[PDB]
Amino acid sequence: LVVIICLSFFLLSSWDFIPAVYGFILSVPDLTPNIGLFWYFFAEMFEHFSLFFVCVFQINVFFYTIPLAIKLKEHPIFFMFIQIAVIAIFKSYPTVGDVALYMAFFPVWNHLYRFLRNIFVLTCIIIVCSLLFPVLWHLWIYAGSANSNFFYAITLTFNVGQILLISDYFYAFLRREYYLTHGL
Amino acid sequence: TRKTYAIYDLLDTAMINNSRNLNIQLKWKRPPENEAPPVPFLHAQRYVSGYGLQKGELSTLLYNTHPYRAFPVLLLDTVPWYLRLYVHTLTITSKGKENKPSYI
Amino acid sequence: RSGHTNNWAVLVCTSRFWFNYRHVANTLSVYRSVKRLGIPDSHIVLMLADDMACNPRNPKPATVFSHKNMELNVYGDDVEVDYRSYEVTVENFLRVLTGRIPPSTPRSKRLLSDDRSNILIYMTGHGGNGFLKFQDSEEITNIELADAFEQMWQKRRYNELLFIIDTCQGASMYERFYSPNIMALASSQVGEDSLSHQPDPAIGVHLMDRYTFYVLEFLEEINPASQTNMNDLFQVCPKSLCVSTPGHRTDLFQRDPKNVLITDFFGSVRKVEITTETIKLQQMEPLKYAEQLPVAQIIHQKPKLKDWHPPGGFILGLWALIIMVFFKTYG
Ligand SMILES: CCCCCC/C=C\C=C/CCCCCCCC(=O)O[C@H](COC(=O)CCCCCCCCCCCCCCC)COP(=O)(O)O[C@@H]1[C@H](OC(=O)CCCCCCCCCCCCCCC)[C@H](O)[C@@H](O)[C@H](O)[C@H]1O[C@H]1O[C@H](CO)[C@@H](O[C@H]2O[C@H](CO)[C@@H](O)[C@H](O)[C@@H]2OP(=O)(O)OCCN)[C@H](O)[C@H]1N
Ligand SMILES: CC(C)CCC[C@@H](C)[C@H]1CC[C@H]2[C@@H]3CC=C4C[C@@H](OC(=O)CCC(=O)O)CC[C@]4(C)[C@H]3CC[C@]12C
Ligand SMILES: CC(C)CCC[C@@H](C)[C@H]1CC[C@H]2[C@@H]3CC=C4C[C@@H](OC(=O)CCC(=O)O)CC[C@]4(C)[C@H]3CC[C@]12C
Ligand SMILES: CC(C)CCC[C@@H](C)[C@H]1CC[C@H]2[C@@H]3CC=C4C[C@@H](OC(=O)CCC(=O)O)CC[C@]4(C)[C@H]3CC[C@]12C
Ligand SMILES: CC(C)CCC[C@@H](C)[C@H]1CC[C@H]2[C@@H]3CC=C4C[C@@H](O)CC[C@]4(C)[C@H]3CC[C@]12C
Ligand SMILES: *[C@@H]1O[C@H](CO)[C@@H](O)[C@H](O)[C@H]1NC(C)=O
Ligand SMILES: [Ca+2]
Repeated sequence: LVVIICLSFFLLSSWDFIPAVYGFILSVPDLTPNIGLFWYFFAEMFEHFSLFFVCVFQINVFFYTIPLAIKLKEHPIFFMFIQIAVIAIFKSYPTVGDVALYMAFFPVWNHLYRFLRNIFVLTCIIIVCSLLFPVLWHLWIYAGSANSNFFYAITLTFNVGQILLISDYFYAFLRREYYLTHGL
Repeated sequence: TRKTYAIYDLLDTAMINNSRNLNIQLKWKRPPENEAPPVPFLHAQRYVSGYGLQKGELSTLLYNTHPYRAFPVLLLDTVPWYLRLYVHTLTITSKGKENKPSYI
Repeated sequence: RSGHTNNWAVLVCTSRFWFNYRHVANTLSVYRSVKRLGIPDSHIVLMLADDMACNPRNPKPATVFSHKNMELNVYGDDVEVDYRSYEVTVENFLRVLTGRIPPSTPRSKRLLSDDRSNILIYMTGHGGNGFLKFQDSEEITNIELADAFEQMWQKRRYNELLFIIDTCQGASMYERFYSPNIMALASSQVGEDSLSHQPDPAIGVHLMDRYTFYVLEFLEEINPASQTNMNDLFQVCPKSLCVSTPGHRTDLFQRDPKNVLITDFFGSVRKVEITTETIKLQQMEPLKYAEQLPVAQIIHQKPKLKDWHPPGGFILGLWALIIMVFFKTYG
């Protein structure tokens, strides 16, 4: 890391890239809509509590590493998969390209299908929200017949579905381990 | 342009006295289509292009109506911070060809 | 028998748009009266939230009328406004009252009263039971106003004060007052909460409210040398000409209203002293104008544009680093 940063200094002989990139990621100044959880929250914020809330919502990403490493000490790759999903869900400026990476891992874990519950509804909900993003964007921005509450509701539903799906996979993993050790 | 003016001198006591004031009268109507003065050598317009609430364009039109002479102009624009501009999209075209500014 | 030596006035309109013509008309009528009776324009702080005289919708530009006969223009030829449409807010009004104003504010926009000053305050707008609304976004409550007046009294920034409000349920706004020497008047009581609507045809809007109309009619007969007391403004606009009932609170005030003149609060009558004393006194290069648009100098004031290229040291560093890494895993 040190060598890369020092080398980056000498392209333009300035340290200005650093606040422009990492400060932008950490402070969330731009309020452009996305599929995340930050933009509408910080466009509708009381100025007294903004610092506290930004600190909480960026600690949330780094929060889970330690207990997950305590529980999943003998299974590092499943741990990696969960961590990547968490990063994709709770980052400041998320995109579907970040979402695709952990979805690429689902075939590795599909031997856990018998212990999965409520997989069908979650898949259907994610699929529906994906199509509902562009239609409501159009109705808000070009037709003028809708407002930002529709779009905010769709983002909320999408994130909730993602969280439920990840929790289901984690539960199935633990259940299979229990049955392996103690008997079916 | 050669222009002719009529002068009323208010300090002259032939013009204005204690017993008589001044009221000037002038006959003028819009001249016929013929005999109307020609348009000025320079005028301009400005408008916004596009529709929606996401992206758009700002356009300016500059006219040179002189028959045979070209002359330079200096243009100053100020835009608020909320309308974020992309300077790699700036284009200046005259008669369908690109015009390269001397100073920017 | 008053004992004051100067007069001030703060008149505020807290409405918006063009269909709220009435509030601005009321404020203009008050301004016309107080100027006619003697208060100078430097001792009046006038706040108007919107412009109705030069609004492009006005069929008669630069005029504001009180009656449909159009015989009295209350905007007038001579007028000065301190706070414009976007500087009228609850916060600025409270700053003006309490003196906690930004340091760079000019003299004309601040209230510089003292122990020997009588002050008149008038307000109008859309209100409810215990609040008055500024534009549509914010409101001021009766508690805050009662606190600001005590702040003014503790520093001795007035001698006597008169407060008048023209709103629906306006009596709620003077219920919490607790400072000495304040007299308050209102147009309607707490129950009374509807408003009239009779638009004028030629102009297109409702012109003026009833109570201020009768109050301005009683101030049009009063002259600089008048002997009218404050007991005659307590009998104006009886429920029969208005449809609501005016109120007054005069238990915080020390003098009898039968001995308080109208011009003590609406005019400026000076105390004069003849002076009879005197102090003995013993008996080569010419200058030039700038050039507009010098083309060659403008062209040469900037260095020419060359395309950007990465510095060579950065390239050397990159490739040295990469090959140094490659020589570990391979050799
Ligand atoms: C599946 C599990 C889901 C997990 C969590 C759920 C998340 C999303 C799902 C459902 C929604 C819940 C959260 C939604 C809250 C915000 C969204 C909203 O309700 O707004 C409405 C959006 O419409 C929709 O929600 C549905 C449309 C499509 C979305 C589908 C939903 C998801 C589908 C995905 C999957 C489907 C199938 C899949 C299965 C296969 C738009 O309505 P509107 O704007 O008119 O109304 C608002 C507003 O209404 C509300 O928000 C409701 C309040 C509570 C909602 C929360 C729900 C409770 C629990 C939900 C249970 C879900 C399950 C969870 C368990 C798992 C609100 O009431 C008003 O406050 C708001 O303002 C109002 O807007 C309008 O109202 C005012 C009056 O018109 C106006 O105010 C102005 O005017 C006034 C003058 O009178 C003034 O006084 C005001 O000052 C003001 O200012 P003004 O002067 O006018 O200035 C104007 C300048 N522009 C507002 O202007 C006006 N906009
Ligand atoms: C490798 C990781 C673990 C940290 C070590 C990297 C350092 C070589 C870098 C990372 C961040 C850098 C800092 C980021 C920002 C600034 C502010 C900067 O202040 C300015 O002058 C900025 C604005 C201006 O130029 O006026 C001075 C350099 C400094 C301290 C930088 C010094 C070099 C630092 C410590
Ligand atoms: C892997 C471990 C060992 C270190 C990883 C690097 C980070 C700890 C460093 C690298 C660059 C740093 C940033 C470089 C520049 C700035 C800008 C500096 O000032 C700002 O402009 C803050 C933003 C704002 O308040 O608007 C505040 C800290 C911050 C975000 C730094 C926070 C810490 C960062 C992310
Ligand atoms: C392993 C390292 C990254 C530490 C563990 C994560 C958190 C304990 C720290 C690390 C970086 C911190 C962030 C670095 C920079 C900022 C920007 C900072 O922005 C400002 O102060 C500007 C004004 C404002 O927006 O309130 C708010 C806190 C925040 C998000 C910090 C919140 C707490 C964070 C996430
Ligand atoms: C050490 C790491 C791994 C975990 C500790 C949490 C750190 C990163 C977080 C937690 C609380 C944060 C602080 C909370 C609030 C403020 C006030 C203001 O000045 C902005 C930065 C500052 C001072 C934050 C700096 C970063 C901070 C100290
Ligand atoms: C202006 O007044 C003077 C003095 O009465 C008079 O002689 C003169 O004729 C008047 N104006 C004219 C007509 O010149
Ligand atoms: Ca003034």
